[PDB]
Amino acid sequence: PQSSQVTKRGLTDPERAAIIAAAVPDHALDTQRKYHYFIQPRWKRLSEYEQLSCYAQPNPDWIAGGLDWGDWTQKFHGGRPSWGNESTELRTTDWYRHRDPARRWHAPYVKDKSEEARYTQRFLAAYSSEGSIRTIDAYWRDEILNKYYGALLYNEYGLFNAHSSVGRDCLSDTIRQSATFAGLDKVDNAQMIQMERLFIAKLVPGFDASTDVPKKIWTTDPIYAGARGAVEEIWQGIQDWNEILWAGHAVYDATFGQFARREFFQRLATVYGDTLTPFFTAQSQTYFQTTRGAIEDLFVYCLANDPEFGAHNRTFLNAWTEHYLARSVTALKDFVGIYAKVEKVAGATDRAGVSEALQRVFGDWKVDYADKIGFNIDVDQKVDAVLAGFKN
Amino acid sequence: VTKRGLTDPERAAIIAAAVPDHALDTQRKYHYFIQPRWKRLSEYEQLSCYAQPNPDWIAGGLDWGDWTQKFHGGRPSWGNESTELRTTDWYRHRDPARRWHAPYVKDKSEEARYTQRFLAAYSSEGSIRTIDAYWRDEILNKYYGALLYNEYGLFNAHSSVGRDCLSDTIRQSATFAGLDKVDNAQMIQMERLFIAKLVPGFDASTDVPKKIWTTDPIYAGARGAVEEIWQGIQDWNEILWAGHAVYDATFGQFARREFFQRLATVYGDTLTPFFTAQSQTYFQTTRGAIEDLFVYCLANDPEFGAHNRTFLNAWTEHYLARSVTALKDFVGIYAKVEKVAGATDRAGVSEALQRVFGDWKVDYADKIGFNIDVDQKVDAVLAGFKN
Amino acid sequence: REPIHENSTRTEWEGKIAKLNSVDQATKFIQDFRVAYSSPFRKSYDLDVDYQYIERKIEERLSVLKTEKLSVADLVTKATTGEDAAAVEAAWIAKMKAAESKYAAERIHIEFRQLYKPPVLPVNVFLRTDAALGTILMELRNTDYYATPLEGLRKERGVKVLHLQA
Amino acid sequence: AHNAYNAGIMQKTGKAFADEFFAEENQVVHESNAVVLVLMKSDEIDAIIEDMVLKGGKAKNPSIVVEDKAGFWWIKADGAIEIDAAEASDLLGKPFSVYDLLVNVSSTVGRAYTLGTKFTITSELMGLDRALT
Amino acid sequence: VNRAPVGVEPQEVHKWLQSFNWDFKENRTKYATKYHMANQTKEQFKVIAKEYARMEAAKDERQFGTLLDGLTRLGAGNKVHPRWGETMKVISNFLEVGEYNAIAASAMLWDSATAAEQKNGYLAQVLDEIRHTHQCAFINHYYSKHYHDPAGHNDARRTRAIGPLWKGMKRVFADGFISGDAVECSVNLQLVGEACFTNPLIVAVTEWASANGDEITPTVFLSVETDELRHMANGYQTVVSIANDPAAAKYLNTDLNNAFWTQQKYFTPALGYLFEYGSKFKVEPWVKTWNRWVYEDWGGIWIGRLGKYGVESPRSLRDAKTDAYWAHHDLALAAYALWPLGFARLALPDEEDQEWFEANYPGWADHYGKIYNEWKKLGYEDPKSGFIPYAWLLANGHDVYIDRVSQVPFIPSLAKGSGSLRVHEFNGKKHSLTDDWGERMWLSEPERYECHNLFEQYEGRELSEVIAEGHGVRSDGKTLIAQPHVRGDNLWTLEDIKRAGCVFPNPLAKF
Amino acid sequence: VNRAPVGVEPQEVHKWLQSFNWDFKENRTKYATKYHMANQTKEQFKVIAKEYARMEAAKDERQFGTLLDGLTR
Ligand SMILES: [Fe+3]
Ligand SMILES: [Fe+3]
Repeated sequence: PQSSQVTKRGLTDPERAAIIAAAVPDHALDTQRKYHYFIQPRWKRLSEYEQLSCYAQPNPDWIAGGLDWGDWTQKFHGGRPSWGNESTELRTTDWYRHRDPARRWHAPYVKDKSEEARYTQRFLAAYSSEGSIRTIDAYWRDEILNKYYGALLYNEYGLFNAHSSVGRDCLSDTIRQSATFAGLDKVDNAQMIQMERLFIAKLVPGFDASTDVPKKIWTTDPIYAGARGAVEEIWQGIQDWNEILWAGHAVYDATFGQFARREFFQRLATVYGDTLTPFFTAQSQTYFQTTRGAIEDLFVYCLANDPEFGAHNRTFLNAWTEHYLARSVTALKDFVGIYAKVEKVAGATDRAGVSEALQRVFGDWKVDYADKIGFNIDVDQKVDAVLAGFKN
Repeated sequence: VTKRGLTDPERAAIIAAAVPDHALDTQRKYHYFIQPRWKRLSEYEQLSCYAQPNPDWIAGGLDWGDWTQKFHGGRPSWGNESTELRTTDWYRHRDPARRWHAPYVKDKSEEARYTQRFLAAYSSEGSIRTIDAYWRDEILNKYYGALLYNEYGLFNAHSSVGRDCLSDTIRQSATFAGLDKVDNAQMIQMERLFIAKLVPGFDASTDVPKKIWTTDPIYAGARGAVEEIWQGIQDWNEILWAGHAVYDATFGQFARREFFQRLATVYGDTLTPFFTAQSQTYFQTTRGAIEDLFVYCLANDPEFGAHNRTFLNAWTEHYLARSVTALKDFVGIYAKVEKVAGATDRAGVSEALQRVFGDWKVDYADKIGFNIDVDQKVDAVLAGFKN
Repeated sequence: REPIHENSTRTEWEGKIAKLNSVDQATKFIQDFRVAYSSPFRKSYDLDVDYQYIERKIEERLSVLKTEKLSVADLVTKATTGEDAAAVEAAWIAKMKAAESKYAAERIHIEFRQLYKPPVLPVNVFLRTDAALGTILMELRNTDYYATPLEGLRKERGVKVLHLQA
Repeated sequence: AHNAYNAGIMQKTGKAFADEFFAEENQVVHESNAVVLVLMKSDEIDAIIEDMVLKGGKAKNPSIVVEDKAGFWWIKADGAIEIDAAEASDLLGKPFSVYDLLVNVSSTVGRAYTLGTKFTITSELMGLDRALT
Repeated sequence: VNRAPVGVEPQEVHKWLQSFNWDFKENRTKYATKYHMANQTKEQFKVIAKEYARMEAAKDERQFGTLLDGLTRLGAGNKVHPRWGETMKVISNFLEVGEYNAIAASAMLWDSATAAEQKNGYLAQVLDEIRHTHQCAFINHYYSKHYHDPAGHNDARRTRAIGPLWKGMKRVFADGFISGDAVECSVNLQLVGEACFTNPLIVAVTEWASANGDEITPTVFLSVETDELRHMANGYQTVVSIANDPAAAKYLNTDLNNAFWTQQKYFTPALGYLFEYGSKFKVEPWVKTWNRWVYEDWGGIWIGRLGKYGVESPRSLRDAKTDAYWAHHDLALAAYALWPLGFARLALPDEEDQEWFEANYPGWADHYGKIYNEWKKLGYEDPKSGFIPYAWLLANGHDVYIDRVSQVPFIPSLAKGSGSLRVHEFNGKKHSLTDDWGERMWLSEPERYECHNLFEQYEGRELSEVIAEGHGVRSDGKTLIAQPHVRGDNLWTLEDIKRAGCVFPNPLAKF
Repeated sequence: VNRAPVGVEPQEVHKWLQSFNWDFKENRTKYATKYHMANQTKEQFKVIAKEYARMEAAKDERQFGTLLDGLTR
């Protein structure tokens, strides 16, 4: 036996079940059986995402959209509130208007990530079994991938680390989720680049999976130099969470990361007969699109189109956009010099191909973001400013 | 309404009074008498093995007596006359992946959902602008579409195997292989339909692929081989050996991996490799089970080794001749693409053929005594190549 | 009294707020309001349960008045009283460093928070200075926490005891 | 004996509990070297407890006490408690890693760490008196 | 090339995580702090994004499978005693807000870190606490779907601000984890809040819920507890990192003592009240559980064995032990005295409960049972009598005060626990304090505690006005959510409270 | 090019399933039978190898979770 008396469950014990059945009333005391019926639905009818997420954070009335009353019970030394309007420059009538277009809460999110992980494991096993690594370009494998694809992960890590201030100072519950998910996407991208490098090392003898050479290239080589600076200016330069999200996901990322991952590695990997990099660039692109949807919904709809604080927010958005676009151009101009380390291919490596890729990236950015907030941009000027650093 | 016996007080009291206090048997392992292939018994073997009621006059049976109802004329429901190969135990085959219904459907659902998400993202980014015009207009629209008919024929080849198999794990393996083949075909069309949806002026109809499959000489010989497997033969062991071990592992491997994937990468395609990776994974998974069934169980039987090996060698030589003819007919497609050094010239094709034939020689032929030299086959195939 | 969310005190104050049309006048108004009613050392407690809402309204009005008569450089690197943001931070850091007692450092911190708080000062400049001052303040207050007896602590703070249960 | 759920004061009620609770010597925290592990009650956990904890762990550690609660198992022991995921995988007949075991594990009062495929818990201070590997 | 099927396990990827960080000039924390974390620190649990997602997916599957299949088919919604449902109404919501604020504390801890593994471990916690919040919301949703009293389960996030206990919960969870030093928040959330209080909370809730016929809470709560195992590992890891620095030895003991006192001052009175006074079948007295899980387990294994570094038993253990035995009762008296201000139904103890209380707590009868019987004799339940215990307490000389620091109701005349009433005047304002540690905290840093108590906000306002403004009525618009009994008939309305004529008197004005 | 998020529904794939078969001389049944089936017969409940997997996976997860966690406790 045991010292503690065994507890008899009331669901199955006869006497306890009889007593409970006697106590329970025979009719319901209320008719409203909808969880949080007072939440305003964005779409036609309330969704489980809205019911579970909205109004989680207890906010006083003096913060826009609050319900509780009174000051905070405990504050920082000197009197700084736990949450307040002093943590950002943008104003709004309600902070609870943001809804994720993907309607993501924890369970579907983790389910999709687990799916991707297991599929990746199966694909790696099959690829190793069939021995497809033989039909690869040797120079591209041992001189470009191991030296620069392993250096891009530091950019990924910096962009991931930039999200802690946004996660702590954010003033709504729906936005706190989107930022956390975005940050998790970035760190997952970095861990794939590392996993792909390790997997390649495990097949071809003489391949080094250490991060010493990529770290040295990231911190010393001029090619990434300018880009590095930009990351620092986002990591520790600023503390406004709105500015951090706008600079790291709508200006710097959408141009530089798109050009680096899609227009250079993904395309030239196919051109030079590599069948492994696209499998990871596809996941990176999917994560970027998912994050882009939420960022666009948050900024274009809720803030830049506020009924009363429209122009006030637009002014700050333009002021940040011009500065960070200048920084991103300088990074792209510094980076575009990598084209001298690859064999010439007509239409993909010459000046015309680079110009076409830059025009595509800048036109996509102008359509997606700049036209929504009223920013004025001329692609030709940005394109030839970037190509000024291209060597023939 | 209905009074359940778990929550109703009086019924629960009666049931508790009736149930004894101590267990009557100390063996709680389901089907403890099954011989375990690995160190310990697994759920796969417990749920799968010995599910088919077989009499003693079928090798490794447990029951006794004849079948209750037979086909008109006394043909038995399951007999020893449905195959040429012999063995002392038909319950020895085990899937190396230990696949039963739940893990298999879980994996397939995972792949389907990931494919949907990737397609949505790719459509959103509009990455189709970098595709080559010639590669997208002619090759993918016509020959990639024609390949699905080969896939569909190989899929239909498994119908007789399920009804005649004399075991219970072989049936699962064959059904899973057939489902993988039909999944490959449906994707080739899904990819074609998606491409049609994105780029205007692209036709998703199957009329041109069907025309090319049934009339164009390039696939002509290959088509014949498929028919030879679909309705030419009825022995299920021979069907599985010809369809998977010989014809597929050479012709389908060369077509899917050495031509479409490699040239798609070379010509700047970012869509086709994603779809071909799933086909490669399915092929590897099927190959593991087929190798386990044919090498460990039949070709290495302690009583019927040479007997099985003779038939295996005969079938291998016949269907290898058929596959070589199909490859020689197919290798004539290299004249419709732009010349690229090391990929389209004679050296690249020769290297690819040597790689494929060496891989076959290592994986299947050396396990059953078959003798093959790669240089001769390569020369025979390249004799139909237009320099 | 009056309902929590809708009281005349708020209507009156909003009505008198609405007639502001210059940056300097709004800055003087917000500084006076913050000094009068927004500290433990406040002059009056009559507006206790409504001062934060009024402060929010004043902040919104001042922010709207800005971004209409100021340049981008003024909005970013210049305080709203016409002084450069960087100097202010250095001067107040030096003032806090020169402090010698735990009762003067808190006064300096409270005065700085009352005077230069957004939208008067840029957000990044404020947050950095606030963290820097808080570090020193914490370091000073957490030394010999349990050394002082309770009666001596009451005498030092300056409170007067009304009721004291046995 | 001393690792039971109701040991020492717990066995006293009424005025006895009242007087010993407010005793002078009981006002200071006393150091203990035991470990407490609460495991969620499921199909696998039942198998692990019945086949491993109560068979092997008892042989290695004779001071392990297992208590059956309403919906979880309460295990109090001295020294350390170690479980190997490979043995569980062999026993259950299905693939099973340390992560799958961590899924079920509910709570711990001591220092717990996973090394390779082995999940262990101990009273020993790690980092302070032993370098983690 | 060798052709053999190989893969990459998470261990190899995690082995290279330490070198992901590069150092530059401006690599510093963004918040005020007094300690300096170590540059290199190992991680006990090796997890990456993929593995974490897989584990969380597994758990979510079975839990949501069993909850939406098994109990739904068995009809377990209407097999719970009403008192336990009323208790769950409060417990689930409070736990949800605690988890939500734990999300923000971990991010501040993630921000304050300096090693990659620490950031990974903090990032994992951020993701988990989000999961825990969603799970508590799901418990409330399921109860709203199938229970026989939907009211109070579907709109708890709006009507919870009226009650007095809310303010205290916000101090120990809403503000106790995201204010002060980054480390202060660590010790307050991991070393104490998670490793000393949630353990007994989750296990005792699962035990009592099973004893009372509940099956959703055992299912979901036990899942939440699994993630916590790692959380404590992260808490231990940061403790050692800041250790061996000259600053730690001067502040860590004070930080630990303050965190322990702040947390205990609220959970000790609340949890005991919610357990003993809110259930039909009782497992064991609350003081025994407190001794088992707090004094002997946490103190004997965590605080005791940390003698190595400079950690000593907290100096306020004697007061906590004294308050463990009578505080739950003292708080329950005040909670019963102000039933209309809550959002759950309450029931007075009956003869069996009175006998149990007298047997387990000697002296309970003559002090509390007499008051309860008087209250029952004067129509505490029937709507017509028009009797509210607050008026009785005011007319009989007793008063209710709220501590400015802890925000906990206190009745000096009818209290047997530790503490006493002190009134101070500062800058023309009157403050009330109930203990020495709170008084010292308020005297040292008076700028942190400036919250408004319940009586100042509702001064000179009749009860029916306040309740109606706070949306504390049922669907019909005239029946209160909170009732003085758990029966299905004779429910109070707004007219009954209007006929009661209560008005808040501002008790501090008499001095 | 049009950049809008679109996908391929299984209906569209199932629409073209009729044309996957081609005829030849020996395209006949293998077993003995007395009947001949029509060559132009439609089928209700159109499905492919993906919808079936998704539905079966959902059902299996629901029942295996309940069986292995609730009734066991
Ligand atoms: Fe938690
Ligand atoms: Fe936690």
